[PDB]
Amino acid sequence: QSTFLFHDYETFGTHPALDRPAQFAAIRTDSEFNVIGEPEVFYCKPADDYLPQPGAVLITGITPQEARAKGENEAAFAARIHSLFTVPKTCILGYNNVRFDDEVTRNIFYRNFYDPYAWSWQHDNSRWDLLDVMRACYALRPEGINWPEGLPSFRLEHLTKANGIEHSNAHDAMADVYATIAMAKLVKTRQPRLFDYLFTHRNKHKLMALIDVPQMKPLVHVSGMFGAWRGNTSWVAPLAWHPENRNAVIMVDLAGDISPLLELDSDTLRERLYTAKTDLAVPVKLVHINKCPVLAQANTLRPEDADRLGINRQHCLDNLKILRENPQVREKVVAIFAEAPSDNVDAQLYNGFFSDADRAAMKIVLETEPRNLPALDITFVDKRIEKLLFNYRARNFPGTLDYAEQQRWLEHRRQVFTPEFLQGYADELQMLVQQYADDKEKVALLKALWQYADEIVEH
Ligand SMILES: [Mg+2]
Repeated sequence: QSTFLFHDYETFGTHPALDRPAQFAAIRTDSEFNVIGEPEVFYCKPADDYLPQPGAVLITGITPQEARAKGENEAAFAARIHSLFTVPKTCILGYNNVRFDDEVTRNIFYRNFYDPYAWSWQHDNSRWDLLDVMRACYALRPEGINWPEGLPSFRLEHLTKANGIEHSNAHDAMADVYATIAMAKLVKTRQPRLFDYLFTHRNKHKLMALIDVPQMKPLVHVSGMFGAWRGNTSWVAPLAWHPENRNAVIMVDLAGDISPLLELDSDTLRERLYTAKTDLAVPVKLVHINKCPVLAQANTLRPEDADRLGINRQHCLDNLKILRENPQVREKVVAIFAEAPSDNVDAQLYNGFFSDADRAAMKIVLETEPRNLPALDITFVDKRIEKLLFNYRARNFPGTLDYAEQQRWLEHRRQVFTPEFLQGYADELQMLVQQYADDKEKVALLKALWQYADEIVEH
């Protein structure tokens, strides 16, 4: 039986790799979004070589102390998430999960020896993200839904309130999951046909049928990169598959001005594209077919819709004709992408993939009891594993370190908690206490954050 697994993370910071998760919540439903089973909610204990971003703690109201008292170590934390995510025929989804939550999942799995990718495709599993579904709905078929404005806001809280959906205790994983389910139900109800279209075209194979590179056939694309002033929508034309990533296609925004593509050379274009802020400026962008982007046949954007959004159909077709009569453009664009770090092992998930041999060895690591990890006599090819293993043991199984390893771990913490870092931390807390002296609830959270810094980082 196929099902949907709505989930959400509340973290101690903004970086998917460098910050740590605080709380996780997941809810399994059926094809109609009716809850099956019970809600899953648990916390993650923070390791002793990390301090939370104060701003994040003020948002969630979750202190390191609460998380430490209620949660499990990250290895156990990951174990549970991996179980929920590996149930067959599951569509793992959330709200803005493709751009944030999934990166957290990949890093948690990475740090704790689980495959960072398999969960999203094996056993007929797949993934989706309601954020872009809301944007496509607003841009193409607005009717039946109230949209917070002075431009369209797609923050979950705003959408729920604007549509009479009870969303109290926001920024609590559990509550956000319930609100996402509510939003999904709302859209499926008020815009059934668009909903199903987006759903059935989320997978790589159905997306592929829409992309016609040789002909440069136009498509409707919804991306936050286009900007709320255009409804995050435009007409794009695929120019070529990426030279080094066959899961990426180079698209040209037909609504922009293409002269830059005609006048400048590939070196210049590359400089401007590789350093610019991602906001549509060279009218070119990449679409990763494995990240469920919103793509639809051109006619989905009716003349009425174009006018409402401000998209000049004719202008787009004019550029389309030009691109077709100027083969040299396909050359320059592909040439641009024909050319593509940290010393912290936590930030090297994307340094490369692990060979089948290392995956096998890492699998044995997962079955080995912590006490025996040191005694384990396994070969590792990838240089990252050795470092990952040491952090894994020191962070989740401290009592397992020998005397010398404890000294090394102590040295490690000293190198993280440098004088400038502690001063910056105190400066921020000082600034926040001055700003929220009144709010008895916020001051309590700030007091806790300073106490926590005292015990984990002082002396
Ligand atoms: Mg989220």
